[PDB]
Amino acid sequence: GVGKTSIARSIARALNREYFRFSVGGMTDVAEIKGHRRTYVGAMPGKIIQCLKKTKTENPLI
Amino acid sequence: IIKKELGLEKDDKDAIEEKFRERLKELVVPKHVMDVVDEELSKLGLLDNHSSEFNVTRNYLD
Ligand SMILES: Nc1ncnc2c1ncn2[C@@H]1O[C@H](COP(=O)(O)OP(=O)(O)O)[C@@H](O)[C@H]1O
Repeated sequence: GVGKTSIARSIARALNREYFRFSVGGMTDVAEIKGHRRTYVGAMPGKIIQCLKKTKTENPLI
Repeated sequence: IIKKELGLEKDDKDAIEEKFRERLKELVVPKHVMDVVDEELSKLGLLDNHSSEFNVTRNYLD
């Protein structure tokens, strides 16, 4: 609670590149970063692809 | 075509979606479990109805 998220947001704003946070602690499913081959029904890509799509920029502050 | 055009489309996965929503309806759902249930329902919908991960999601939802 030292404002790590807030300070990261502030540096993202100051540097002018789009901001985005990512929580990895406690995760076990590596597929969340890799998605699935798309052969599976309803398969979705890795969360980083979603981050890039939402941010709309190729140089966000992950 | 009779089944789909009549207006019953999107009724799929209702046994695992609508029935549980009704089951929760009578219950005064706290916000925490409400959002957890929404996330689990979304994961169930994304996953294919015939996979082990879908079965685990259904079991946790039940
Ligand atoms: N100097 C500050 N200015 C603004 N917000 C702060 C400051 N210090 C702490 N905070 C707040 O503390 C919260 C903490 O998040 P963070 O420290 O990243 O991890 P944690 O989840 O452990 O709190 C933020 O929401 C932030 O708004």
